[PDB]
Amino acid sequence: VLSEGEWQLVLHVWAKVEADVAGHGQDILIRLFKSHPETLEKFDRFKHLKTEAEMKASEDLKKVGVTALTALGAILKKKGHHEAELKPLAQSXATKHKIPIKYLEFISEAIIHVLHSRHPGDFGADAQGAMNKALELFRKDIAAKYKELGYQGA
Ligand code: HEM
Repeated sequence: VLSEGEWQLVLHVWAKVEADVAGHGQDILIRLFKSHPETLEKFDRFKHLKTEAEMKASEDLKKVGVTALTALGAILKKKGHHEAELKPLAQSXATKHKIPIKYLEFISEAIIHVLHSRHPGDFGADAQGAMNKALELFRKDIAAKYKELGYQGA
């Protein structure tokens, strides 16, 4: 759905994410919670984590962020051919954690913010646009799968 060059921009900056997945995952979750604190209500085990320091010191939080970014990394590496990887995640999101699509918009914003804050030399305008399209496609395809399951995502 993207150009091949756009996918290389997405996977180039993703290679920089992979140099430190746990750190990126902490930054991305903490950014999400800062910008949209209503998202923290979905994480029953992280409600007692009151400061950014406490969140960064939580191996639980750190593990969740690695799982979530590993899943996204696997999907991004498919270059759009991700229906097999996306269905189980849609099933989990839709019928277990109950994540509205807007929350995936929020965490997509967090991802764009953290990656540009850490790798501006690897994440200019063209690369942000590529990743934005990639995350858009992830979100749209997952929302289709939500409907398929009988949840509309809001
Ligand atoms: C790029 C977007 C996201 C990806 C790829 C992702 C992926 C994952 C994966 C793979 C898991 C563990 C497996 C599973 O539960 O099926 C997980 C767990 C979870 N996700 Fe995410 N997720 C994303 C965004 C979000 C958002 C925005 C929220 C809520 C605001 C959320 C809430 C949760 C919760 C509560 C869990 C359970 C954590 C635990 O193990 O205790 N996720 N996510």
